[PDB]
Amino acid sequence: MKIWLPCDAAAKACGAEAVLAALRLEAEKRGGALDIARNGSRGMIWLEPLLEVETPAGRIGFGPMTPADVPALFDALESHPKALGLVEEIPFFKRQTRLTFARCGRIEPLSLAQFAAAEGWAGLRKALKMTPAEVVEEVLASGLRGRGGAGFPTGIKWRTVAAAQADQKYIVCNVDEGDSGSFADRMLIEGDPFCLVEGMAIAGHAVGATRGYVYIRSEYPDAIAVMRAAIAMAKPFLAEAGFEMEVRVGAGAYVCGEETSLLNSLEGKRGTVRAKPPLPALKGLFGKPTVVNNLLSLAAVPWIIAHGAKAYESFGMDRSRGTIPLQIGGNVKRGGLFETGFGITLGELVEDICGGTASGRPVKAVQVGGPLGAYHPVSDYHLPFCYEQFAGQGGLVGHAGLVVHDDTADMLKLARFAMEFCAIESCGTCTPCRIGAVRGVEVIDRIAAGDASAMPLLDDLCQTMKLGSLCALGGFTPYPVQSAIRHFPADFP
Amino acid sequence: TDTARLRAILAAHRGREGALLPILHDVQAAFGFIPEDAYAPIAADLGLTRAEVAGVVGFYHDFRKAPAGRHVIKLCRAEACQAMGMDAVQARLESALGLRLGDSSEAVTLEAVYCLGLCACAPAAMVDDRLVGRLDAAAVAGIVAELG
Ligand SMILES: NC(=O)C1=CN([C@@H]2O[C@H](COP(=O)(O)OP(=O)(O)OC[C@H]3O[C@@H](n4cnc5c(N)ncnc54)[C@H](O)[C@@H]3O)[C@@H](O)[C@H]2O)C=CC1
Ligand SMILES: Cc1cc2nc3c(=O)[nH]c(=O)nc-3n(C[C@H](O)[C@H](O)[C@H](O)COP(=O)(O)O)c2cc1C
Ligand code: SF4
Ligand code: FES
Repeated sequence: MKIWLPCDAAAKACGAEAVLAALRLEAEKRGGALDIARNGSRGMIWLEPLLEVETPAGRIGFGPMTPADVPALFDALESHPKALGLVEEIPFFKRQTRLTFARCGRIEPLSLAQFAAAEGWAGLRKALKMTPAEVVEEVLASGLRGRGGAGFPTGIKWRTVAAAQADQKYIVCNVDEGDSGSFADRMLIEGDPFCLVEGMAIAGHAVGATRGYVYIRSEYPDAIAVMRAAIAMAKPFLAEAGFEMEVRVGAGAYVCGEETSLLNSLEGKRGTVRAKPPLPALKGLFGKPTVVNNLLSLAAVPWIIAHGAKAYESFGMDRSRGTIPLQIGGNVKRGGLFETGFGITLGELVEDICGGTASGRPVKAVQVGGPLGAYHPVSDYHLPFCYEQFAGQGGLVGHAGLVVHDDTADMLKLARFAMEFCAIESCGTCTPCRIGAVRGVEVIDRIAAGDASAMPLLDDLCQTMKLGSLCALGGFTPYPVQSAIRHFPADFP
Repeated sequence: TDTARLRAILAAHRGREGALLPILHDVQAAFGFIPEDAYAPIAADLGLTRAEVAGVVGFYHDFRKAPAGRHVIKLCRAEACQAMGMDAVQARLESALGLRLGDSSEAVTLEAVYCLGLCACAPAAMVDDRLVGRLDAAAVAGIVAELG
């Protein structure tokens, strides 16, 4: 019987390999077919070591399989304790629009056959027929967005880069999600890598480049390996487009998620953020025009141009269009990933969809965005997801990160960890993050003591950090603090 | 013999665009850190100055200035992993090994990483290139068992 054991880090961590061992052991002890696959993650992490088995009806999923529970197999798949039935029929999966991650957890990632049979290499083979400008306008019609930030129309960027003369332009994918709760990129380049290859190839054909890069962190090694294998496998499919892409590993620096610092780090230098009189589009990598983008923004490109922009333009709100993945982590019963159209409330996503908390306790906080994001309480459950409403309601939604904290949390500790982060993660270029941070971390201690000459001090500090700091890491850092303070005053004496 | 390896590494990254980072990665992977004995040749090959190299080395965290223990333990200290009880785990582990956070040895080296992508499997760690999750105060026993 066919077996689909995940190869994702979310699985290998919980002991998926041990499960593999146990299966092989049992099969050796119990003569059977023992046909194993190594697919990615479906997106339900609360049972990630799930042993999807083939049946004429579909693929029956199993729970958080431990190696000790393996013996329960090969005897009866119906009377199994951790039996879930059709994995595709789970409400956590059914309620998902699931466009971008459509072919993630149901294929072997490094299998070109499956990818191709899964509508693979369609957009790429479609674009080359098109023109560099037609494709650009197609992408623009949707006006997709900036996914790893506030949101800038990628079409405009592509246009700007295309309308700029030089011998060699560049393209860069900034998969450096050093944020917390943000792990969608990892799932996408660990499962369904080829989509990224495809999107970059398309974008390079479109803009007018031949050389391309992808920036992976060092905290995502398995993903690195996978992407290397991908780039190495698709060489025939790449030459067709006249595109050569390479992977570049980071070196443990959050700030390198900023475009400037990123491409400074590519250049062989130290990741100090640049000021922005010139944009990277005009003068980026090696003084050349370069198109820098998030993975999610390049994962939608092929799907867009292939399935039609107008279709992508259907999903979403008035301004925010298309599907978004919501990553849900921390103290939460059903974590993982939920891809859907905007307009859904975190109320539903946190109490209805993802149940409650692992500890069974209530939720006191929900931190949208990374540590550059606010701590929305339960009272904000009437707040649908979109860049606009969340940016206006004293907050942020970037990579759609989402963690959770229960009543046993101390907001003081977290607010402190925020500045401590901004302190340990800091290029050290502008003063309001060098010093402001390591000073705020003292101020918060003073508050913990009980001083009253601190809170206003803190506010002024936060303000100057907002208005003065060069990058966001020292401009958004105040939001966690102010949020924890104005939402949860019962913890800040 | 170190010079030979270093030369090999440099030859392997010849003509590349901005090849300082890869070269350093490989140099580290080879030895375990970036020895000051190898700040110069890199510069000589790349047309840089010892200073630029040392600055790059100093900026980034993943480039060791001194070697680690036989084993290494990275332990997330980020938001999510914090939520599902990383502090207690940390405490237990640093009591076991007797080594606080950031404090290394010839035996082991406990440090922080600030994320691993295991944000649902909140309590996460990387022990000697092997990822671990759902680290409750029991699995730490097994963590230490395979790790003296
Ligand atoms: N004082 C503060 O608190 C500051 C905070 N921030 C915020 O950080 C968030 C995201 O960070 P970034 O990505 O660094 O900046 P950003 O969001 O302004 O730029 C978005 C992306 O599009 C590109 N782009 C921008 N304007 C363009 C144009 N006219 N033509 C072509 N391409 C263009 C940029 O290269 C960048 O890659 C933004 O919302 C920004 O407001 C950034 C600067 C300082
Ligand atoms: C501190 C910091 C970290 C960032 N990290 C990321 C990241 O991991 N991924 C990303 O796509 N953008 C990140 N960005 C935003 C980049 O500046 C840029 O907007 C993004 O890489 C462009 O991709 P888009 O065009 O899809 O938005 C970060 C910005 C800052 C200030
Ligand atoms: S706030 Fe200033 S010093 Fe801090 S990381 Fe950003 S640019 Fe660098
Ligand atoms: S926060 Fe520690 S796993 Fe991402």
